[PDB]
Amino acid sequence: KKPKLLYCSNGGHFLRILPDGTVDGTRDRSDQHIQLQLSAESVGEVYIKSTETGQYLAMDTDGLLYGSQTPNEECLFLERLEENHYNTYISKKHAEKNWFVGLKKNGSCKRGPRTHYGQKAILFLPLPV
Ligand SMILES: CO[C@@H]1O[C@@H](C(=O)O)[C@@H](O[C@H]2O[C@H](CO)[C@@H](O)[C@H](OS(=O)(=O)O)[C@H]2NS(=O)(=O)O)[C@H](O)[C@H]1OS(=O)(=O)O
Repeated sequence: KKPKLLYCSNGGHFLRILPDGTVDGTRDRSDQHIQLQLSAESVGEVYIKSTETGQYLAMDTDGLLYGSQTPNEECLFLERLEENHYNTYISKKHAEKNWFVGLKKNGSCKRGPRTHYGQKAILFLPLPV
């Protein structure tokens, strides 16, 4: 199945998990760190995996995204279809806090606390390769 790219509406960045372990966006679609494999725990719960490094997308306990080496609870995201047909990805562990995966206009991480419903920052188009 897949992989996909996640294209953010905000500045038109593909979500990227760098070998650093840092997360950001790049506009370069032939970047090798933007190819992402999504898998499902339960219905509407995904892990998001870099296929180049095998890292998982994760959000830490204060709202910053990082690449994780293992699929732990900080790696579960709620994928929710929005209008239409972008998805948003809410941190499952901090779901009560409305912490989304987000990129800023310049393609760097938005911090979970700085996110909220209705921002372009949180909208991602999954493009199956
Ligand atoms: C269309 O949507 C957005 O609005 C733009 C804007 O507000 O001029 C732009 O916002 C970025 O800059 C503004 C001020 O210049 C910041 O207030 C905003 O950050 S904040 O979200 O922390 O409050 C910032 N958004 S960011 O790039 O996501 O950090 C931006 O293109 C759009 O922001 S949105 O919230 O995703 O809708």
